[PDB]
Amino acid sequence: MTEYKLVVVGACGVGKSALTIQLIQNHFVDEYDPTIEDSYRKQVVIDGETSLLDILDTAGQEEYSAMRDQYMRTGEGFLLVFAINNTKSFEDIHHYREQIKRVKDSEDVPMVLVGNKSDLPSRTVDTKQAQDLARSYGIPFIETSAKTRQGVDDAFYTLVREIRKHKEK
Ligand SMILES: *CCC(=O)N1CCN(c2nc(OC[C@@H]3CCCN3C)nc3c2CCN(c2cccc4ccccc24)C3)C[C@@H]1CC#N
Ligand SMILES: Nc1nc2c(ncn2[C@@H]2O[C@H](COP(=O)(O)OP(=O)(O)O)[C@@H](O)[C@H]2O)c(=O)[nH]1
Ligand SMILES: [Mg+2]
Repeated sequence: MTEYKLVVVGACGVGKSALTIQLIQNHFVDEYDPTIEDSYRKQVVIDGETSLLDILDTAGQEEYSAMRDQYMRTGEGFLLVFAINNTKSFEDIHHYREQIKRVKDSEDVPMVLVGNKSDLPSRTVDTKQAQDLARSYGIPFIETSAKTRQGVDDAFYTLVREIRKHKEK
């Protein structure tokens, strides 16, 4: 069976855990201990291909032990998550991109930019700014709400298709 290692990164609070549990469990968690880092496997069919998605929901502390690099480097593709109501989390996207490039030691890693909390009225990051940045990184941009499940399947499945494109090259 085909397996894909997906890693979800982005500032504390953006909804990495909420997105992952929506994908895994089909519902929304209002609280998920912000320190709990774990990976969840889910069998899915995407464009007719059965696969195991192994999803690393990143949390814990900001630290850069060799052990940390070693597990993050197992990621085949990464969701770069910010929250549309949080300007700082959008600023942080550069950091997560660079860290991916560092540990994968490559400039061609499957990534999807994810603009989460789409359900909220308090928007501070324009869709245009997000599309401009994804455009400049050469990667897709998906708007999501972990609360309503908008764009959740799309974010993950698009990342899979990005990994596929990469494996074709
Ligand atoms: C709310 C808790 C949570 O979701 N966290 C805690 C922080 N942590 C993390 N933060 C971080 O940067 C924090 C901000 C952004 C720029 C300025 N700082 C203050 N950077 C990282 C992490 C987790 C460890 N990773 C990391 C380490 C080694 C290799 C990596 C490769 C690719 C991506 C990340 C790597 C850097 C984790 C989590 C936030 C998330 N994601
Ligand atoms: N309204 C709304 N709230 C969200 C969404 N995603 C996450 N949250 C809330 O934001 C908080 C942080 O989410 P969490 O998944 O813990 O963030 P993480 O730190 O990136 O794992 C929690 O109270 C969630 O319920 C979303 O799409 N919409
Ligand atoms: Mg979390």
